[PDB]
Amino acid sequence: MTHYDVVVLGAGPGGYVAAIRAAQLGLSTAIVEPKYWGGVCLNVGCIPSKALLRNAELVHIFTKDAKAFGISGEVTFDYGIAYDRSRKVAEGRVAGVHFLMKKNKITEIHGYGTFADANTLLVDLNDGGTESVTFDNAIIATGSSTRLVPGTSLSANVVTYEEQILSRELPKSIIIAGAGAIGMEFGYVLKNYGVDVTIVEFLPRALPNEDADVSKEIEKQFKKLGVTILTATKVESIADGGSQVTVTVTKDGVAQELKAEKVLQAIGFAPNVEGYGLDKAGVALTDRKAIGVDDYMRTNVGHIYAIGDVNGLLQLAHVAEAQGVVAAETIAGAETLTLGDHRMLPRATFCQPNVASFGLTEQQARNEGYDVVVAKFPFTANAKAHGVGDPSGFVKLVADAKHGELLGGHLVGHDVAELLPELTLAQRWDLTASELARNVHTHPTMSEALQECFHGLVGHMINF
Amino acid sequence: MTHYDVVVLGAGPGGYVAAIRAAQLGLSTAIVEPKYWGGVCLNVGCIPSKALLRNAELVHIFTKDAKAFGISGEVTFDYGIAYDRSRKVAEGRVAGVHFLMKKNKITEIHGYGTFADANTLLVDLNDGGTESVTFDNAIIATGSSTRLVPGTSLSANVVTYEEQILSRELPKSIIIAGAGAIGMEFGYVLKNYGVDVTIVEFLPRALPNEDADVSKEIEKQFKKLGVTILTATKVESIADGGSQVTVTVTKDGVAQELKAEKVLQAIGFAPNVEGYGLDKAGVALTDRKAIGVDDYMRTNVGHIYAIGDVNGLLQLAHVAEAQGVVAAETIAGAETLTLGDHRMLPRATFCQPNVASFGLTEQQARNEGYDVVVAKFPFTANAKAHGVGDPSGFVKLVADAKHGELLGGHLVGHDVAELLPELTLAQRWDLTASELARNVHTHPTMSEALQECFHGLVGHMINF
Ligand SMILES: Cc1cc2nc3c(=O)[nH]c(=O)nc-3n(C[C@H](O)[C@H](O)[C@H](O)COP(=O)(O)OP(=O)(O)OC[C@H]3O[C@@H](n4cnc5c(N)ncnc54)[C@H](O)[C@@H]3O)c2cc1C
Ligand SMILES: Cc1cc2nc3c(=O)[nH]c(=O)nc-3n(C[C@H](O)[C@H](O)[C@H](O)COP(=O)(O)OP(=O)(O)OC[C@H]3O[C@@H](n4cnc5c(N)ncnc54)[C@H](O)[C@@H]3O)c2cc1C
Ligand SMILES: Cc1cc(S(=O)(=O)N(C)CC(=O)Nc2ccc3c(c2)OCCN3C2COC2)c2[nH]c(C#N)cc2c1
Ligand SMILES: Cc1cc(S(=O)(=O)N(C)CC(=O)Nc2ccc3c(c2)OCCN3C2COC2)c2[nH]c(C#N)cc2c1
Repeated sequence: MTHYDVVVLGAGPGGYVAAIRAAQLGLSTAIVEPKYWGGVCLNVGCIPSKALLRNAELVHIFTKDAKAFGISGEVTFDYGIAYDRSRKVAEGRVAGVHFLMKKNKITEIHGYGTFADANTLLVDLNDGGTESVTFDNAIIATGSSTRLVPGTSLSANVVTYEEQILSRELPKSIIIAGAGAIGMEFGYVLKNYGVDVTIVEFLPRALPNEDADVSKEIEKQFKKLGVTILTATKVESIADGGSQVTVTVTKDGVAQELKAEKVLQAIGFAPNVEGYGLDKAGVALTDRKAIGVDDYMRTNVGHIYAIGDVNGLLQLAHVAEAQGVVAAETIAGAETLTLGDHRMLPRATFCQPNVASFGLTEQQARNEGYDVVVAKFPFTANAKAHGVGDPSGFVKLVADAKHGELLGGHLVGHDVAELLPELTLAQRWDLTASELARNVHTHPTMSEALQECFHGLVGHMINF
Repeated sequence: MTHYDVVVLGAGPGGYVAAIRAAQLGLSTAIVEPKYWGGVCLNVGCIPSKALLRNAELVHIFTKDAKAFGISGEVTFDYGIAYDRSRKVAEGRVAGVHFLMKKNKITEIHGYGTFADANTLLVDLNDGGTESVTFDNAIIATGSSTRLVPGTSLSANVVTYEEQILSRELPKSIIIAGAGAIGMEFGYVLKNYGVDVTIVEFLPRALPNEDADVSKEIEKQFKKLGVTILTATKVESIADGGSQVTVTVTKDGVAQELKAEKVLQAIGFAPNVEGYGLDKAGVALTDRKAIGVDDYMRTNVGHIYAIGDVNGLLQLAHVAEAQGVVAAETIAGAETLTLGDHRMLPRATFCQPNVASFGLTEQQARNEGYDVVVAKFPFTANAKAHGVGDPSGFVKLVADAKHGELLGGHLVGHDVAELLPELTLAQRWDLTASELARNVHTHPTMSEALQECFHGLVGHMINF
């Protein structure tokens, strides 16, 4: 029965960053985690899947583009090796999280935590014992779980992201339910390694959260690659017959049966809020079953905070990091800044070409009452894009006319995920298109296409 | 005879961008160019060499890293195809420059221009005639030429960048004189395609303009790749015997003879200031034989301007673009902003790993009297760098302590050239480490290593 200044529940990107920041500000800190050090992101999420996406990108060059680059010979690819490497990359970052806990003198507690009241946590230890832990403040960072198509269930041939990304062998065909970011990245990896792929989306666009021009471009690329995308289609039933799975879908009111060897459910994530005594601590849920928080990540209980995917605001790893810093600085009384409108935070999809965006789409800005100026620059006019061998996609910026303040930005192209930091820095600190248009960009880079769209917003695009 | 508001001499990155900007501001414009539309950059410089660097990067993956990525089979590479592609990329951008001239109603004049006085230009036409052209203002954008090792001369087996980049065949061995950016990129391409390469630098570091930590890292990578770099060595003589070239060098006062099939002279560039009547117009040269200019690119003659490599300030294509915009806005009387200290402008080297930098090195900032705070973050702590398969290099930021204003930045790693725009935007508009440290970066990207160094400058690096 020991006492800490701050206990952290869960050790993913939000939880372990918050604990470090609380250790930097002088608070005595403990972190409780039963399974994944590094949470979903480092163990079965962002990190391992980027390693697999890199492999898939090279298969797609060393086969589709071989003649163009002067590459000859019979080249084969082993997916087993790609899997072996993704697990070594993951293991290397988990070792990093343990080194960081040790460096900062954070007490790791290996177990599953449950609130006994507003200041007491009862932990069930992995080693078989029990531990009690009183605190002054607590940070809940327990993540989310996979949401299932209503009526269906998991089974041998119906799986979630976790069983797929840990499979060393591939199926002959697969149906992916959901055209979000995670679904498109599994489609992209599996199609490049010879799997027959179909993606079923309920909304009429793939990546329905992106600007409509971005959805149209990415649906064109995926069709070229050979993936079949069925939009405006509803999954009704999933039946696992052992040898194959029959997925019944409806579109335009007509029933249709698809078939594959596997089905991947990837329609979304529900916060984890059950089983660890949130009611004993008095913490209140929202109407969507998330933990409600204010702008400083504080729940309805004054000393309890909730960060990351468990509050549902925006379920990305860097958002969870930023929220944990706010939470920790708020507990210590240090200088902090709120994140603000979570629509302005960046996000990306890491198929090739990448998709990267922030802020409002053109249509969201018109519906909210701004005076909208749009500038669009294609990568066929970018010298670097031609040199790399992939000149597709574009840059599209949305701004307000009265001063030229940035409202959003939407990029599709080769590695565009790296080009967002200039844009979000200008939006957060109130730099206009006039200031941005004066920043000189190294030639030749993909980032020069940003400079061209800055000039377009002030009224004189030069190179297009 | 015919009169224009503005005549532009030379049609490279500076000249053709200035003409477009002068066309946008309402001035009637003519541009005189005998040979290269797009100048050195688009025809035999930046653009074609990036296409060759991309090819070399893929040879280096599909041979050195094949086993790690699960790539098997006998793979051969043809350098002839790489050359064919680099010439198709170049031709495609030259067609772009002509389309832009047509769109903006700029009069192209195909010939070599010579000043007759302060307002008259005599042009010798490629078609064989002569033309006279009076102007109100003139922009000189005539570029630079290769500088030769003192005492040596060009010949069959001793060449400059222009004859090398236009060679479809490769030599068995080559000695590159000069370890600047252009020399290292030719070394990198030729070594990956099986050429035996030696690079002789007079200064004691490779890339002597970079921060010493960047030079040490890049000399390690090149040694690993198999290139021999001789630093603090002086080229004395070059003798072309027909079958081989004997290069006599001295280091520590001891004479030594090297041998190769070819020698590439790549020690620098001298502005072009002879032969086209700069003395008839009254334009004054500096002591280094450049055209002198003030902060608005104006020569000692009130209506004549000089942009790009011909003024010698910083010989890069994007600098030439930025100067042409200033020049054109100054002639039209439009709102303009000077570029300022040219040391703050970004620059990059496009071998793999890239080198990217801006501003002052750590040692330059100490010698100039600042209170220097340094933050260094390695890419072995970057999750994305591990996923791509190249976790080498680092990020190093130099700042001033009193407010945390940025003084410089120095990056070596995979595609880091794209990460400079956030840094130069903060330096030009006076954003401190405190503001930068609040910008959220998409996870996982190479750019997160910037965010870590921002935290290091304000005193709390989290992930390392
Ligand atoms: C395939 C895939 C790819 C993704 N790719 C990206 C990407 O490229 N970029 C991106 O930004 N995001 C990506 N994500 C999302 C990212 O994984 C999550 O947004 C992130 O992990 C959320 O962080 P968190 O710490 O809030 O939650 P988690 O990472 O889920 O952390 C929760 C942790 O708390 C533990 N826990 C739960 N209950 C308790 C309890 N009672 N006591 C103790 N511990 C408990 C859990 O075991 C878990 O380890 C991806 C996700 C998936 C599935
Ligand atoms: C191999 C190589 C790689 C390079 N890579 C890069 C890179 O990655 N990034 C970068 O920023 N820079 C790079 N550079 C440098 C870049 O090419 C130059 O900085 C740039 O071209 C300078 O632009 P400019 O328009 O001032 O000169 P130029 O491009 O040389 O333009 C001068 C033009 O004027 C014409 N001209 C000359 N005299 C007259 C006259 N009397 N009348 C009419 N026309 C005339 C010439 O024919 C020529 O076409 C590279 C250079 C080389 C050689
Ligand atoms: C010095 C330098 C040179 C280049 S550039 O070499 O790429 N170039 C000359 C531009 C170009 O090509 N424009 C163009 C213009 C027209 C077209 C077209 C392309 O594509 C095919 C189609 N058509 C036309 C449009 O109706 C059909 C740069 N690009 C960027 C960026 N971003 C910065 C930059 C800086
Ligand atoms: C959520 C998340 C996760 C990761 S992370 O997965 O990469 N990770 C856990 C950090 C890490 O590994 N630190 C580390 C710590 C130690 C070490 C080491 C590495 O390398 C090998 C050597 N040693 C130690 C140092 O003495 C030997 C992130 N990195 C970035 C950036 N930039 C942002 C980011 C955000």
